Amino acid sequence: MENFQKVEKIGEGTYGVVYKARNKLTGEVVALKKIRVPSTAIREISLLKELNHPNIVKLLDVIHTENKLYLVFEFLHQDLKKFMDASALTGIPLPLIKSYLFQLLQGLAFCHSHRVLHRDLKPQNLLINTEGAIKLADFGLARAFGVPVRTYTHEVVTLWYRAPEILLGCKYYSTAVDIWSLGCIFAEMVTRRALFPGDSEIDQLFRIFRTLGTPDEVVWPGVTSMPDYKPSFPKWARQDFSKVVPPLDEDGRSLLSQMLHYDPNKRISAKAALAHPFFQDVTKPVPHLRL
Ligand SMILES: NS(=O)(=O)c1ccc(Nc2cc(N[C@H]3CC[C@H](N)CC3)nc3ncnn23)cc1
Repeated sequence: MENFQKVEKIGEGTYGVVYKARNKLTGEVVALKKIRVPSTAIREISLLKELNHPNIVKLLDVIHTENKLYLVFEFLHQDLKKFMDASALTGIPLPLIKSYLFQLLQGLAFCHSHRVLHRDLKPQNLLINTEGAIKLADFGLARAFGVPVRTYTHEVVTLWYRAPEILLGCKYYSTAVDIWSLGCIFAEMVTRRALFPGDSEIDQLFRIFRTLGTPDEVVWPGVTSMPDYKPSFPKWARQDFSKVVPPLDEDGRSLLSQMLHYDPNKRISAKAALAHPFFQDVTKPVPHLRL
């Protein structure tokens, strides 16, 4: 900690406070995160140091001293949430939406290939620079520490991007949870409105159910026997997708639809999404960032 000088509080996370800081010795500018420790967390966080990729915010160092826990990450200047807000009036241009999606699928394809999931993708852990890069933050941390309802500051954690298998009490998460979340974020970038903004687990389930039809054994084998499934769930009809994310084009709707399949095994993998025709004309535009 004392090897660093706190420049400014650049937010709070689930796991503790996040500071912009500078390495007193090297002068490197970093993101310093103090975590709220057990040996598994240590070995898990250390595995994460190796898991390096241009679309994953780099874990520079893991400091376990004074029996306390700090994570030094590569520093980025903006998240996608703030960028989206800055962009409200005309929205992010589709090329830039496409490039962002393409890059994140690249990061997911990487980590998923090492069996590492995020479990908690949301616009606030997607970080952008002025090179036109976007990066996943806090990758792997959820399996390292443990996902809570309220943050240390009692901030309610968002359910907006949570995959239906989790909401339904599935104990065992596959990589498909991240595709689902990414799909939600994809839709949000296009419409300028969150896809499923639930404010409770049942409200979240039921917003998904309303848009996508109440899942049954036809589309989702084994759904009825899931821990929090209840026959008493209301039965909604799937809506049109042309109604869900206009004015996104055929390719995009085609892609989004596969990222939002109910059955996690039928959900498109990151790997396969990269090969989807939507990405045929992909480019890497530079955003206008006001820092
Ligand atoms: N609000 S903002 O757009 O000006 C902004 C967003 C992010 C950061 N930088 C940042 C912020 C951040 N904090 C987030 C991390 C995810 C967590 N769920 C919420 C805090 N972690 C980071 N890792 C590397 N950079 N970085 C700085 C400004």
